[PDB]
Amino acid sequence: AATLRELRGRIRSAGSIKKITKAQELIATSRIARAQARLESARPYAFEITRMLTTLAAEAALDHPLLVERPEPKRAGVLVVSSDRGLCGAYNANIFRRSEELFSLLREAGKQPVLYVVGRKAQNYYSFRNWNITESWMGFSEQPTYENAAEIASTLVDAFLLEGVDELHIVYTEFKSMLSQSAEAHRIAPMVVEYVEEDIGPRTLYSFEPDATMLFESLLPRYLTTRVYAALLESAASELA
Amino acid sequence: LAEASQAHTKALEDAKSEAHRVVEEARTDAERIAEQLEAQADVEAERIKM
Amino acid sequence: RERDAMVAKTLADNKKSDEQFAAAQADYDEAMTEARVQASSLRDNARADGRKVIEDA
Amino acid sequence: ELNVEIVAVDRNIWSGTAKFLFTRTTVGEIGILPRHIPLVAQLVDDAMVRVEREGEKDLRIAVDGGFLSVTEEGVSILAESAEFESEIDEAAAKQDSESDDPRIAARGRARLRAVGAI
Amino acid sequence: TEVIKNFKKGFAATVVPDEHVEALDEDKLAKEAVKVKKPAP
Amino acid sequence: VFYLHSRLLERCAKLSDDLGGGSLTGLPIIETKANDISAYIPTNVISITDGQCFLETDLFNQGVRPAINVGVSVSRVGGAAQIKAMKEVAGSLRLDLSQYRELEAFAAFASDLDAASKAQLERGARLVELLKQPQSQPMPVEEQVVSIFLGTGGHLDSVPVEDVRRFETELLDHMRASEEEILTEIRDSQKLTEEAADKLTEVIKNFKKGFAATGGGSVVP
Amino acid sequence: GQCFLETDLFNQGVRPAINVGVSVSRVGGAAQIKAMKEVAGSLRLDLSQYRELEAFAAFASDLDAASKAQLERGARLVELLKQPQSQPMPVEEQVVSIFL
Amino acid sequence: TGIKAIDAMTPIGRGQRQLIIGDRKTGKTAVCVDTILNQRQNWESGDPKK
Amino acid sequence: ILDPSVVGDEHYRVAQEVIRILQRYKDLQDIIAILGIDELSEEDKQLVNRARRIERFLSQNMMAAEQFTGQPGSTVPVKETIEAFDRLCKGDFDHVPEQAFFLIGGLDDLAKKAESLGAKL
Amino acid sequence: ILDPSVVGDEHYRVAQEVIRILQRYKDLQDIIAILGIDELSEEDKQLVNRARRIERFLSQNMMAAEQFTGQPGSTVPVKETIEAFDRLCKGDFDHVPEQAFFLIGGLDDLAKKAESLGAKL
Ligand SMILES: Nc1ncnc2c1ncn2[C@@H]1O[C@H](COP(=O)(O)OP(=O)(O)OP(=O)(O)O)[C@@H](O)[C@H]1O
Ligand SMILES: [Mg+2]
Repeated sequence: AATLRELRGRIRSAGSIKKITKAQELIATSRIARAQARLESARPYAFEITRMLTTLAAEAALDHPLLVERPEPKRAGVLVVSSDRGLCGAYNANIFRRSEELFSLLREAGKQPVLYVVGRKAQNYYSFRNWNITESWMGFSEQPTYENAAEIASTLVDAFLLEGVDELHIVYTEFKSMLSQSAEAHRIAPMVVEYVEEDIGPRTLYSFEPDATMLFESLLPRYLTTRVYAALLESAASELA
Repeated sequence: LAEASQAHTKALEDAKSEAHRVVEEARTDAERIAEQLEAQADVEAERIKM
Repeated sequence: RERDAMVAKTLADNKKSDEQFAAAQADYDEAMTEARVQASSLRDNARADGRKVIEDA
Repeated sequence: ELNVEIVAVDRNIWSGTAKFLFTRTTVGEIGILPRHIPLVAQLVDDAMVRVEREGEKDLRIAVDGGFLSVTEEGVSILAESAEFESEIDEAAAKQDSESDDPRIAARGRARLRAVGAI
Repeated sequence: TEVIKNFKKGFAATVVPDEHVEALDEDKLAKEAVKVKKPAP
Repeated sequence: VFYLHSRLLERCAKLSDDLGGGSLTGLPIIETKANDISAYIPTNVISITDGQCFLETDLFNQGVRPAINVGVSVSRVGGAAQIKAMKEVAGSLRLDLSQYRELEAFAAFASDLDAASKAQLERGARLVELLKQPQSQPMPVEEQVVSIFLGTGGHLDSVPVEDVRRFETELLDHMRASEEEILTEIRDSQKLTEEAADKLTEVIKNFKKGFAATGGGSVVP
Repeated sequence: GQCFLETDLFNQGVRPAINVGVSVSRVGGAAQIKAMKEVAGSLRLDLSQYRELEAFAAFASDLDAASKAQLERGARLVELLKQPQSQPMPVEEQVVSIFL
Repeated sequence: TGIKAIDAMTPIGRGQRQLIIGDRKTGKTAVCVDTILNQRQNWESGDPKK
Repeated sequence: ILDPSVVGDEHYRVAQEVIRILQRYKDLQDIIAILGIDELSEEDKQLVNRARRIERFLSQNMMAAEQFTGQPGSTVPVKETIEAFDRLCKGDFDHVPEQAFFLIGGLDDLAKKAESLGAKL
Repeated sequence: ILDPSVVGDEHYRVAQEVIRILQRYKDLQDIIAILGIDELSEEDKQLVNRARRIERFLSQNMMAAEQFTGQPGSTVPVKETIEAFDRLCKGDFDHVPEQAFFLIGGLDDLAKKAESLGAKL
């Protein structure tokens, strides 16, 4: 006796859990649709600002701080993008694995990782390991706005230009094909000047008001912010998947 | 603005008239309900007398 | 001065007219819901004293 | 006619055909007609873009954080924020222009330019 | 209570772990680039 | 013991017209322990009878009274034991309640649901509130028809869930006082013709514009 | 009364393995000296409520100040009642420990 | 029976057997007593068919 | 006799609401054990807090239990009980901790034990 | 006895394809119910249509229904059923309305019922 009672109790408990998880899966599907919509909505501004930055760099002085690498690299500010809620799978664990790979790459080159986190799961993971989190941002993992990305990018670029970091990385989950949620590490600063080709031959001359260097240095942090925002959106869609 | 003001006063007076027409049926059904209750009174008394 | 005051008065007249237009339905619903809550005040006091007399009898 | 594409960080604000696009870059006011040399510029903090079509009436969009790009394709305006003329309430647009925060005061002034005042 | 506080006066209670993770492959750390069209490789 | 109970319950019968046409309807009662309907005597009597009304303690504590589990309750006679009006207003009730039970997990995700699914959720909440009934207060069949008409026709989609009981009570009171023709000819004709349904809709609309919800709002669509 | 010992609590390191929620003494404080009766007043109910809260707050993201204070005090009280084998304590030292 | 749940979902006919099954204090006696009370109008009609 | 005809409408309604809240809490306990208080609705979290406070306020320091806790017992009138539980059901004490509802008497003991914890009714 | 050695290879393959399609439709039915058919993929919607067609073609006009309707019942051979469901699994009838499949016999009845709603092979 009393064994059948506990068995029926566990049965109804597991039934409640099953109902809740099925509802959560269908809700996550609907919200994946929403997040993909937001991503493909933010795509065009990214394309156009990339094209304008290329046009400006064509005739500019490519010696901006965000554009030249520094001898004596002592510190790289890493921004880890995790989630706030926890009913995802190995999402946060994959982010943390990629971030540890990045930290052990940065210690191989003599740089000291400075850690910025987005999400409460990264807060937990890094406070448990007695890490030093310079700044944390929470509450916008499932629907990030451009203002959150602007704040994050401004803080990161202020730390870069200055108690100062020589590189800037982002560890986030790239979302591709609705089937590939892959944790990736990107280097956002300093950018690398890559020359593709003259492409078009002799063409019309572009006018710049007031000149190309002013607009280039005004667009560079805007481009950093656009990339941070795209990373946030990709990580949100990946978290929902 | 003239039309809007006259339409406002027209709708206001019709609203008050409709308020009156409604509280009319209100008090009528109220007295009817009271009557039904007083009617139940005598039968609930006789059901115990018997 | 008169013509600018005229155009300003016309703008204000349109705005106030639309505002009074909305306030028409607003106060109509306000009055009729005051009326129906007064009505619902009755038919319960009647039920109240009906219950009282049924139980005292 | 020229093709206007005003896009924001997360949405396409407007897209269509126009005969004259007036705005104000950091070097001064500018007006673009159908054919116009390629140009890249940065709009002012409290920028207002006025678009003129053949039959319609002038659109008037307050732009916050904009960059203007004239090409052979047409005009393309990048924005961080944008607000059309018939979506602004002049009360908040006026008491925000008086603020002590620079970018929010600039946003208020842009909305005020868009509603018609200043 | 006095004794307990005088004793807590002299009582002595008892960094990041290594995680022994191997370095990321530098080929897999993507780098944001500015695609300039000038010829100067 | 199966013979003990089946011998007793097979004497409840509907006699043929040659035998007089009389009938004996049995309502046996079985108490289960811990909702164990697979016990010996419960199994026997479930096997013998023509239908079962299962009553749960959890449903009772949630406010569902009578605490009937409409999902598992069953009558094998079915629509042959209903008048046509009840057979017509209650045909869309069982599927509605099953849909509501399936969708109950998505209560706090209405914005994440199809419009039809949120409609089914609200309709099911209204229908669950409609099947509640005080103790020792049975309703004649015409009033049950009017109530289930209120439910399944859509005339409760505008009333708050927490006001459905009071709305149905006051509407039945009104119809007992004012519009006795609808109830009288439902009782006489055993059906709800189209003109009776039209007059019923008219009365419902007038009552709605007269009715006062608990949240101060209006139940007018 | 009964002192219910559990192997799950024993393995966890709680020794003696008394399950405080289901263990009880029907004599109660009449079976204690006044010092012990006054320092260990509602200790069993406190530990039962602590075990309840620890089970309820197993996956709680954030907890208010009162719940966290209860959890800290209860963890300390649980660690305080552990004892080795064949290592008795006089009643005055037990009073001092419960006073701690 | 006069109960909307039964009459709408699990209708009982004359000559049928509808088990009322439940744990305890779930309302079985209440259901059956309401069914008995619902025949008051049938009895008042005086018709042996009803 | 827990019937509106015997105990009154307010007694019966308060009892029914208390029972409904406790039943919903019992239904949610399994999810809270496995998935946590975070995956519940705002209404469900409100109900869970109210239910914990209710189930603690149902306890009482009894006169015959002073031999077990050292605390004297309390008598609470039925009108005070009904009014206190109506307030708990409406949510007038959702800011008081879960404790200060535990082994007390009426609303005066509730106020005293809440302020001894740093709270105000 | 739904085994390739009893009924044959083609019978088994057709039955297993039908069962696979119906199981996939069963899996998608809840996504359709809670979210909507508009949310599904393109192959998802195509399979949903084909599976509704197979569902309705599994129906039949029974000989027990000649008492009410008046039209006799069908006796479809095994070969005709295998061929009809093979074609239905291929998709040769995804343009025919759903109602053309309710309560018919073999493929001749399907054609004559389809052309009554304005649809050819
Ligand atoms: N429809 C109802 N609405 C409100 N209360 C009800 C309803 N039905 C029953 N109750 C209440 O439930 C309580 C128990 O019901 P009842 O005695 O009819 O159950 P029972 O099946 O006879 O259980 P037992 O035989 O063990 O007493 C009664 O006090 C009654 O007031
Ligand atoms: Mg009984």
